[PDB]
Amino acid sequence: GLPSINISFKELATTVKERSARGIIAMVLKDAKALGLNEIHEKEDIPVDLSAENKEYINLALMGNVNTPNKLLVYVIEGEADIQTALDFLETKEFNYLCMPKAVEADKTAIKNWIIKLRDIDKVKVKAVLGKVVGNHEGIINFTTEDVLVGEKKYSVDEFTSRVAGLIAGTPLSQSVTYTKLSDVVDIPKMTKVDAESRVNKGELILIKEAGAIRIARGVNSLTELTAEKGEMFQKIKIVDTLDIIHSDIRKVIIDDYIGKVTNSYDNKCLLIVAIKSYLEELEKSALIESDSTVEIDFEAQKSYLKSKGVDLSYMTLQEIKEANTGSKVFLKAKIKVLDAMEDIDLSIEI
Amino acid sequence: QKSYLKSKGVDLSYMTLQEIKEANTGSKVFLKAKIKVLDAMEDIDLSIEI
Amino acid sequence: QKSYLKSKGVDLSYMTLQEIKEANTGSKVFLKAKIKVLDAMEDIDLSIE
Amino acid sequence: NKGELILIKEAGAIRIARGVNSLTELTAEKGEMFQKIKIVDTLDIIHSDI
Amino acid sequence: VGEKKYSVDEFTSRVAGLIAGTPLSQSVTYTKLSDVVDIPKMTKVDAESRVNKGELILIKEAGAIRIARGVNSLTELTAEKGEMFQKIKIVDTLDIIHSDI
Repeated sequence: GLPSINISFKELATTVKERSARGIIAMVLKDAKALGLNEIHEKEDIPVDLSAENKEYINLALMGNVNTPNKLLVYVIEGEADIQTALDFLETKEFNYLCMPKAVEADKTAIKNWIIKLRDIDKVKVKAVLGKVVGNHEGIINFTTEDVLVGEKKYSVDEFTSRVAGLIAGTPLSQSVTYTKLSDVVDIPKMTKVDAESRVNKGELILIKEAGAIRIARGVNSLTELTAEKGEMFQKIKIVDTLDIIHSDIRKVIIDDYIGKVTNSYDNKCLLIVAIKSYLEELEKSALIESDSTVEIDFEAQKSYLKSKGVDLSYMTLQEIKEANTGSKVFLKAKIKVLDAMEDIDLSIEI
Repeated sequence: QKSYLKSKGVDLSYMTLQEIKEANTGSKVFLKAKIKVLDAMEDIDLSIEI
Repeated sequence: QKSYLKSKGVDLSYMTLQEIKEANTGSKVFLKAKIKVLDAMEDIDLSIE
Repeated sequence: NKGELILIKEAGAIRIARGVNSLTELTAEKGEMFQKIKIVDTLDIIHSDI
Repeated sequence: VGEKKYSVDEFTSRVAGLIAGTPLSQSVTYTKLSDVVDIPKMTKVDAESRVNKGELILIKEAGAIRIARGVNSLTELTAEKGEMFQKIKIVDTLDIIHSDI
């Protein structure tokens, strides 16, 4: 081998571990022209296949309260079998928000059932917005406001649900959608504030005329019934959003790193603990959640595993129990602190 | 070792445990195989809390 | 240097990282450098108050 | 914006518009600073000198 | 060399004299040959192959005819021989030390 000196000449571009994509929009609507998804990523691009109502839907989704939504995906197919192809394409590619302008209540129910099925089995934390659904889940979003007049124009309920979904996709996690003004909307039907609070208690999201402006009453989820241990924070789409983001990021990093390639070890247990601690530190630095507390081994789960193995729990150190081999299984325990948004302010003046 | 002492016919009694262990083994060799086998991480359980 | 050691098979443990630099490189040199070429503007755009 | 070099009539004279490279497609490692011939020139000079 | 055909042994003698004039500090690799005017054209892949063979050949480098390698004629090196033994420069100081001792 002759000695050939060589010098490297390449760029050093800062590398940041990119997390799960958020803010992407899954838009689907039936059309008879150029069947197939449109993947409209460039801003304000309307293919000639899409109709005038489709154009309006794209425009509504494109604008956001704070920022334009990061990615927009629009699907086109004939009106037949909309639910089947929508399910297939959503399983094909992940998303954050979804709305069907022409879904019948049966189609909406099927959408809700599929979404909750994924969120409960596939652990795919995704959200959808629907016009009139009394579903008892939080992933779905219900917006029961009709006769909406936006820009001196009557809009269908699904049109404004799409507009609000695009706005929320444009809403950063720092802000909350409560009390958000709507300049484009010109008028809403008159209704009593008592009924507005009643609908808020129902969890339905409605517009409100506040401070001489049409605004969003609440960011409450469509989840009408909350169990005792559910808590009030679970009623907020903002609070559950960061939980879903954290779940997706943890699942992604686990699939990337901790499956197959690596091996069980109490040392490897500690390394995984350190990695999760660093991730929680990143979340705290994001300031979206306070996250004071830390992670640890699930001691009770390890005890259950040892009992299932038939090993007598007596006559070894508790530290030995913690560091005892878990086989392929892994058990851990953590706890987090979630930060919230400002919605109620009370002060007392003293004379 | 006891099996091979039985094969050689040497008594269990009156001979020390070490003496029985250190007795002649002839051409035969006897070993006890016990180890710890390590497993790869395939599934992880954790419970974050509010 | 670490890659050259692994090619040689000498273990990286139980010596100081400085010894790696002091170690023979087999008639080879391994270096690193930082650069930044000045990039400047053709036409401008500023702000006023 | 096509990566071409052209002449225009500007500032009461005929001058070029940009000093970018003929390379239309600059990769991630090349980028904007590699779009310019002025920078690749000095990189080549330093490489040759070293 | 100098606009003149030379026998292989003539240039081996020239190179031997050059090496005798080469101090131990320097290495004969990549040494320019001003007197040589032209060498037959040949592929760099073949040059590296001959380097692997250990054969020493001229090379046209940086617009100049230069020595490709100072590798020894020893084609086959055992496992414990090592790469340094392939170099005439490295074995030269060992031979000098042996002779002095």
